Amino acid sequence: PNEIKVVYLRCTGGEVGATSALAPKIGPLGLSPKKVGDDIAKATGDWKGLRITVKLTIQNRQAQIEVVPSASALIIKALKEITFDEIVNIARQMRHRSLARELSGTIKEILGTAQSVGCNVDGRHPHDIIDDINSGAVECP
Amino acid sequence: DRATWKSNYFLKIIQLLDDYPKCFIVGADNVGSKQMQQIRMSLRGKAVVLMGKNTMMRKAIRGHLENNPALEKLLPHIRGNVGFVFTKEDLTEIRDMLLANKVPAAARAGAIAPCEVTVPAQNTGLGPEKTSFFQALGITTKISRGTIEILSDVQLIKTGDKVGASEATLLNMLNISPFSFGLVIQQVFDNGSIYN
Amino acid sequence: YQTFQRIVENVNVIISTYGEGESGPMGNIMIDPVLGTVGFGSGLHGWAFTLKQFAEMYVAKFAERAKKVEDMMKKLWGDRYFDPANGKFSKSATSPEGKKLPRTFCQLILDPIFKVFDAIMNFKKEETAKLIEKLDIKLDSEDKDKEGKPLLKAVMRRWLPAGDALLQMITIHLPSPVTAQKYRCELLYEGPPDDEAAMGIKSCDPKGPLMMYISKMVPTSDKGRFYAFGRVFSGLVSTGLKVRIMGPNYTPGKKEDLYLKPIQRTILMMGRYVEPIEDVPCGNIVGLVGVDQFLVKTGTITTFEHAHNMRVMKFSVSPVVRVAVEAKNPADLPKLVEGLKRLAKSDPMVQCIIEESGEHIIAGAGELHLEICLKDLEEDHACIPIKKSDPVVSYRETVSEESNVLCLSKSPNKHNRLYMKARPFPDGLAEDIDKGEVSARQELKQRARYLAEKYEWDVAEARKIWCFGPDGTGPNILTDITKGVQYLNEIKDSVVAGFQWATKEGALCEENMRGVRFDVHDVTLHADAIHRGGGQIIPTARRCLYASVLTAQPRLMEPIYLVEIQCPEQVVGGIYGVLNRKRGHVFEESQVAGTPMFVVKAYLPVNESFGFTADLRSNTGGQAFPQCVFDHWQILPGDPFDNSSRPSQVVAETRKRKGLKEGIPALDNFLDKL
RNA sequence: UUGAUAUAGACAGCAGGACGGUGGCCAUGGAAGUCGGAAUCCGCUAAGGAGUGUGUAACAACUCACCUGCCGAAUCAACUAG
RNA sequence: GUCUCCGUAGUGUAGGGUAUCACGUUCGCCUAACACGCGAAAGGUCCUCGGUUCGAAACCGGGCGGAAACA
Repeated sequence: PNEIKVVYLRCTGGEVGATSALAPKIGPLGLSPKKVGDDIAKATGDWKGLRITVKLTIQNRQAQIEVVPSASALIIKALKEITFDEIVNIARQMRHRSLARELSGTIKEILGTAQSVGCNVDGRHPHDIIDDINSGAVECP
Repeated sequence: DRATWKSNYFLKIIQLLDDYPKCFIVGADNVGSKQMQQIRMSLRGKAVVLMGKNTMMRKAIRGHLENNPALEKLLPHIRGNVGFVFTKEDLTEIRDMLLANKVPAAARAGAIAPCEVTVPAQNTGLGPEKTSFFQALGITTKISRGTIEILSDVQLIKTGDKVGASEATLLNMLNISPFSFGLVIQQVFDNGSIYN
Repeated sequence: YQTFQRIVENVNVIISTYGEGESGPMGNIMIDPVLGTVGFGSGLHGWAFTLKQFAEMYVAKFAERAKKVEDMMKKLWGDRYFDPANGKFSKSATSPEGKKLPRTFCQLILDPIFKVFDAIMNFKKEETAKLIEKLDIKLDSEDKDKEGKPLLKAVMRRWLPAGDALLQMITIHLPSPVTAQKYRCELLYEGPPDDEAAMGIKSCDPKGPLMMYISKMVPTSDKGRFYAFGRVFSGLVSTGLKVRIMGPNYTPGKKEDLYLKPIQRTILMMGRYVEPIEDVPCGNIVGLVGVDQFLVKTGTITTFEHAHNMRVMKFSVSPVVRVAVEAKNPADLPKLVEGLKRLAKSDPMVQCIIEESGEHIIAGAGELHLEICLKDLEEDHACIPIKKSDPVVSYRETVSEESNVLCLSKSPNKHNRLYMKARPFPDGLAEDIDKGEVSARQELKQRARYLAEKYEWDVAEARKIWCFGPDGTGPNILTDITKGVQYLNEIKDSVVAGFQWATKEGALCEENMRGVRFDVHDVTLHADAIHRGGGQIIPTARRCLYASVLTAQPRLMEPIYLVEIQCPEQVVGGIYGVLNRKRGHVFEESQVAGTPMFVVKAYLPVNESFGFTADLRSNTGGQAFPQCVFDHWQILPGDPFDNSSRPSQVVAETRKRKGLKEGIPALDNFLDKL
């Protein structure tokens, strides 16, 4: 099983937290990490992102690789501190891009609309661009 | 939206039928949306899959394909549940990769199981807390090395019968594949021709 | 046989998962009907039996006696069958001709008892008569005239007395002390196996170091005194032999909890009757007199001068359920305290503690347990009328944020005025206070360095610490920011006393605050020292501090305390639900190394604890071990300033019980104009 | 009476599918669709609501409207007064 | 039940053109000091609400009250 299989996910981020973290409650899935495992997980997980920051943990006998899903919900809050146009295009490019696609424009609508509560390019709601998806609807491919 | 919806479905299937000259008929069985999504993704580059109620295509071809005849034989060929995948490349390649794309359809409650899957004698590795299920279903299992171990293979379910709820969840926890089914394939159409 | 087998397989499994003492230090603990360690009988009808008796009369009707009954005792229990046609057993589930047979167990054990029972419940007379001679039991008096179910009982009691059956079973299976000590002392004596007492306890040589351990203390006939119960493990005890008397908190290198006396007499206990005995050597139980006053709850008795303590007993339960005990009449308090001491001395788990406001709290396992405690207390331990109530939940107060304005007070002669400000605590610095990492005894420069480096604390005020709250150690800090002003140094003692009075004697419910900071900004002090007396400043300090604490959007906090609950897999949902309804959540749940046990820790407010164990048992089916310890304090969600808030109800009932003015005063009395 | 649906096959039963961000934001002791204060998207499709209800502390789990299979002719809703 | 009267500094009190006094508290004089005395300060949106007129605690309508008087 690749010598270890603890691939399950975790949903803490931003601050290290540690004591406030759920490491005591998720101990027995791998049984290896404990508090030292929690600390080494969050040392690489302090940044990227700044949110709940869902992570997927792949064990390394003692250490873990906390690969972050490029969750549009996570990354948008990671980017806002506003247009962020090319940044969100690039963020759409860096995810798995699948999202039940038909075209690049499909994921463009999906990820320019995912933040219907996080606003959008300067002074407009994240819907008008979605209707008029023409500016670089082929910019990713 | 319903009226414009039916109008749109008529138009889209009509255009895509004019576009693809050769198609192939699939039977959309009791298949999950995950598997259709995944095949439609795998098929996305090469083919197009689509289906709905089995009669808008009937009226479409029976009323809008007089100008393109030899599209009349499907009329007694599409009944029950059915799926259309319209493709341009070679037939044999599509046939093989579609029968290749398999999914482990789980053991849901109230489903017929025309396959015989019998549990063997091996260490399941499960913790010493779930033995109640086996003890109710009639399996004697003793903990080994801290793991649940079944001493001897015992018959579970025959073909074409009804599966139990505790049995279904047993198959689920063991994760061993029950009756698996994806796209079931019946007929093919190639510019006025019928084959297997 | 089916129900018997499930019962005994279940006990085997549940002794396998916990009793890890399998083959090795004790070998096979397993409970097994084959070899007679399993007995059958019904206590209502004074009868009990094992396979062994039926093995015996089967052999008789068919040194070497033991083996000749032991072969078929092995044969009888199990899945093996017996046939009546050939009068022979069989490992087969059916005859060679193809007919199934009932098993040897039913056919030779439960056929006869059922034949005895049906014939007498259906009143079969000559069948009973031929059975008794087939059963060849003596027909004693009074049984040939009566009839019915009492005849059933009498006759089959005479057939299989429980006395001899269980006497013989327990004599042959349970181990005598020589065998018991060889594997029992490792959890009995803290001393190394090389000490002289250790060899005595391992060997039970009744001519050396007298070992004892008093656990149960049964009341005497009189009323106030008791007998100390315990089993002798080593040596030989006699009347009036000087002996060391040490209890739990005793340490070998100190005389605390140490007493040197003899005993009064040696008394054997049997049922309700008692009997003095001259002496008792090792291995057995006995009661003693005169050990009453020099032990608390439990203790040990040793002739040897170097013997350490025995291992204090652990309980799965904890003193979790608590109820307040105060007398009906105020002049029974000493009578009451003697009652509480007697009660705590009798039952070896209860805890009688004086809480901060002085209430007498009796902490125990369950509601019925406490119920028996106060019943015995009001009957004999004090024999005094009593009043019952739940423990009062004590509350500490705090401010949500900074006081909006700079609060002002005036001396009653108006010769002085005070400017100061209030803040809350950014983190659990109060927790570090209670831990001791910040304290008054800590010196100014080093404490200042700690505060500045850890909590971004002002360097200018680093040397400006004044007071550490209640008693000078409480979780309330007073400092000064007033610059270059002159007679404030002669106000410090008065302001510190005023702040002490304010924190100990609070504002909203007249209670202590926690985690609140106070800094004095500006002062206008009368030039001469006579007009600014302590009776002229300290009241003003309290007025101004109450003003500040009211202005800062006051808040309340509850002693949310940890409940460590032990529970199996099946009813973790039960504890989840009960904590949910009682405003509690689990933060730590994990499996234990055995298998079936979950160790679970959850937060729970104290005011939600009343009756908590009762509903816990209701939802768990009596499958919970709810240990309770204090954890911390946390902000109570509602704002007491609103009337419809739960803090407002708390403050109202607290003011009511403390018998004060229900209305909170407005800022008029505290804050005064320039 | 008013309206609505229906060979582009209703209605009703039986059988399937009812997805990603997203365990959306803000509240947090725990709130993931479902305790709540706001916003209410898009991809995929036939379809799916950032959610019908049940449920979990939460999960989990079902359930729903959404669409599809069999089923092949009318059906359904709100009122009205004898 | 109907009717009559009355709702004011903490307390009680009188009273269209900005609530009097007494005590209650603070208060400052006097005294060696207390007491006593005296003085000032603070102190009531005048029961609430609607209207009326330049303006209402007052005048007129209600609602509460409290008190009697009848019944």
